Amino acid sequence: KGVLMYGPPGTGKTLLARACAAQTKATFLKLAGPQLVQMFIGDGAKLVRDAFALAKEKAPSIIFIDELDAIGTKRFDSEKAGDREVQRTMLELLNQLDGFQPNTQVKVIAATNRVDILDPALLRSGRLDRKIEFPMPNEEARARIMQIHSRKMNVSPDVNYEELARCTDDFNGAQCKAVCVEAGMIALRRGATELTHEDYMEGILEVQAKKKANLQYYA
Amino acid sequence: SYDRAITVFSPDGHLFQVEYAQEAVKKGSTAVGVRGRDIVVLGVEKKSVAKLQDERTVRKICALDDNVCMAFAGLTADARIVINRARVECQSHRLTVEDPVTVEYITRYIASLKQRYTQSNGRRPFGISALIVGFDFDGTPRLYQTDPSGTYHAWKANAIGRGAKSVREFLEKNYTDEAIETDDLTIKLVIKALLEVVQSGGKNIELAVMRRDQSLKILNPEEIEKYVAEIEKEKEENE
Amino acid sequence: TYSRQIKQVEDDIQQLLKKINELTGIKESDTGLAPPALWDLAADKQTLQSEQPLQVARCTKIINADSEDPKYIINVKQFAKFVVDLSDQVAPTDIEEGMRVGVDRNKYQIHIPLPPKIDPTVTMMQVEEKPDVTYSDVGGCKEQIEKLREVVETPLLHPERFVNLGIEPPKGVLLFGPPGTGKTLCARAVANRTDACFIRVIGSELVQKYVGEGARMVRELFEMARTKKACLIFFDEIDAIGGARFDDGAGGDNEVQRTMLELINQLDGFDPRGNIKVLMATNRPDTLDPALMRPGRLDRKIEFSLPDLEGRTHIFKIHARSMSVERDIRFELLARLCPNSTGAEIRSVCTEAGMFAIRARRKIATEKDFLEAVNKVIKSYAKFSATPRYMTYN
Ligand SMILES: Nc1ncnc2c1ncn2[C@@H]1O[C@H](COP(=O)(O)OP(=O)(O)OP(=O)(O)O)[C@@H](O)[C@H]1O
Ligand SMILES: Nc1ncnc2c1ncn2[C@@H]1O[C@H](COP(=O)(O)OP(=O)(O)O)[C@@H](O)[C@H]1O
Ligand SMILES: [Mg+2]
Ligand SMILES: [Mg+2]
Repeated sequence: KGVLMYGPPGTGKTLLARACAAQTKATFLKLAGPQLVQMFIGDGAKLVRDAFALAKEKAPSIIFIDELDAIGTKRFDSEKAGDREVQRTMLELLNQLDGFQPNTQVKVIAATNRVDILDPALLRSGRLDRKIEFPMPNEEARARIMQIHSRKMNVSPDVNYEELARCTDDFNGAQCKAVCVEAGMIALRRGATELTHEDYMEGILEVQAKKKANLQYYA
Repeated sequence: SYDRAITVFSPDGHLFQVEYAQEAVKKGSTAVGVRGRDIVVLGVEKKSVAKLQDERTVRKICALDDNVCMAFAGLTADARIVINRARVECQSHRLTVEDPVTVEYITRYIASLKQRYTQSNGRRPFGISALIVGFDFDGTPRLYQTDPSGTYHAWKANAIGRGAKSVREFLEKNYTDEAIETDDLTIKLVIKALLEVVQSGGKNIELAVMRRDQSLKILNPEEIEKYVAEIEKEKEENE
Repeated sequence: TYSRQIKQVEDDIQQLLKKINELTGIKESDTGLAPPALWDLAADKQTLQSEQPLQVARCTKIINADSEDPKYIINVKQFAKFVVDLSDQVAPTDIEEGMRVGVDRNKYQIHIPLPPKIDPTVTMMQVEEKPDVTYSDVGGCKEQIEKLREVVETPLLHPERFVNLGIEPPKGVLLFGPPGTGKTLCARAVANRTDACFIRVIGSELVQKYVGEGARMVRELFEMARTKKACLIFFDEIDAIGGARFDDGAGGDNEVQRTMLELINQLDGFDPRGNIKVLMATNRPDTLDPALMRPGRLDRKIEFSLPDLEGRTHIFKIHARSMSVERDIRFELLARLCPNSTGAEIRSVCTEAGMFAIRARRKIATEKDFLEAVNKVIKSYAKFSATPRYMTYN
């Protein structure tokens, strides 16, 4: 009951959510992070119980949260200052999520990029069960991603995805897709029709986005 | 051992501690020096005291050898240790090569000390600038200045201190060959210089000369009023 | 010779203008009415026709419909809620839920749907109007101009070279450098050349008093952005709208971070803005959050550095073309004298060097007037200079 994905922000976290939304014929229900933040008091609270009220109504239904850290900031004692209403909405997310009068009718998918901000009362064991991480792609997945996004383009069979993914470390799916689009643009800059290897090689340089400063005096 | 770099490069290529030390020079009192063909003469301005106590201890003009005189500006404390090391060095030349020291040699010693002194670890650079005047062997009178970066630099005349660029404009706007005709005429040029930069021409002046074969001589405050008196007389008939 | 004769005959007809312009009726300066000779056609007809048959039709908000029957549920500003009905003059099609509708005061039934609320402080930052800065005036950074311009306008002016090639063009771009480098000035050329909605945003305007109040402004902004066909959103000084999440102990700067997270969610995740292109501009890019630095939001990362030599000489040709000068000067000496300088500083050298010609009595400035500009602006104002701790962007 209740899974949590986390990791670096480019590893693909929305992508599984829209994938599962394309898969199941359930009542999917999306949320935003600061969507449960209101100017008046208690309106986000009533908004939460309205959300789990309708999700309680549709019995085949899973609930999604994106960017949980907008509301799930760790509490703290302080005089003189400090927000409280966000902690109100977070506390009804706690109890209204799990605790008094539970159910097994809705399923929770939550997503963030950072973990240490979170109040551990929502990371307990039973509110959020399966805390899974998203690692950066090793090499073969980096070949696989640009292999995916290289589908709908005119590509001459010059390419070597093993060479490209091997000469490109430290990227994500967004940057590996960005290589595909910038190689998709430089061929139009030279007016070519298909894609060649050096187009990808220049797209690597643009995605790296280095500062140029007059450095040829090495070696 | 306080091993730390101080003088580091700016992102656009500057030395901030150096150019701040030149500002500390730029707030110092104004000193002017010229050279004659046979008698050199220089003098500091702005004695600025309470005019009711002692003063020989505040004299900002020293000698290094018989033939080398030296004045300065900036903060006072860092100057006299440079004076001490310069005296040790110029004595050590005579312990070596038998002649007296040439002014070009001793200024290369001072600037050479100051540059590596900026290059060292854990040291603010010196916050002084000096004018060094010497009539050498075979009687060729000349002078130099000393930047806080340590660039020795010859002149026919110069002026450093607070309010010195206008004084330099007066000196280029007034320096001829016949201005160095008579020695008292050159002194009248210097007193004409300080006077139109140090405002009130009272006892603030402190001039000292050298006749290229003597030691230094400081006039008592009688030729100050005498030369200033005939200066106001010549300007009075000129008006 | 007719000195008084043109005077009094001028004066009695200049007064006699007013002496019958009181007989016209232009007088009785109002408190908000109109002139008497205008609306004179709503005089007997629309006075009894736009008033006596015409209702008030108070506007409301729909909650929901229900099945098998119209039987709508209304909502109003302060009062209660009702079960209401259509008119015969409306189809049941465009009475979709969550909509404002015009409703009579007696039967309480629906007359016309309404456009939604816009919160017109968001409408204030629609630009409506264009500046005059030409890409001619942004000389020195031509490849930055090209690499920007191919992202900005080429899909908008030609949405066929990208389709027939089969690529989606990038949608996000930020601009960054030292201050005064031509970033804002470069954005003015884009607002000059384009044609779509250019909705500017200055990041400090989003700091609100209430909690989450700025996030609704973000939401309404992207809603009216989605209303248009193609739209350009401009951002400026986004360091204020967010650097990074760092929080510890007493929670500080949280309200900014919620707005920045809402900006993240409106940029990516669950149905892309589609035909909406964004454009950021900052001074220091180091503080910015890496999830905001992710491509798909900030695909292009155009650098603005100092011009090498020739960009500087070109900038002298820009800011110096329109002033009376000595003809036989050279600018290349001045660009030798300005290693590290901005186009703002070059412009200040030009606009100061003219003032040197205005000092004594001349009409055309000289090379030594330029030399009087260089040591002053560069070397006399060199104490502050604003650049070096921004070269490292700290
Ligand atoms: N390449 C250039 N050509 C002509 N003028 C320039 C150029 N670069 C800068 N300028 C001048 O510099 C001034 C500042 O421009 P702009 O406001 O874009 O600076 P900026 O790079 O946005 O830095 P800041 O954020 O501090 O304003 C402009 O008025 C412009 O006249
Ligand atoms: N196979 C893949 N693995 C990782 N990322 C991918 C893959 N395919 C596409 N992507 C990119 O990952 C992005 C998903 O972003 P995501 O990491 O969910 O952002 P955030 O986590 O900050 O919401 C998509 O925009 C897509 O371009
Ligand atoms: Mg995601
Ligand atoms: Mg700007």
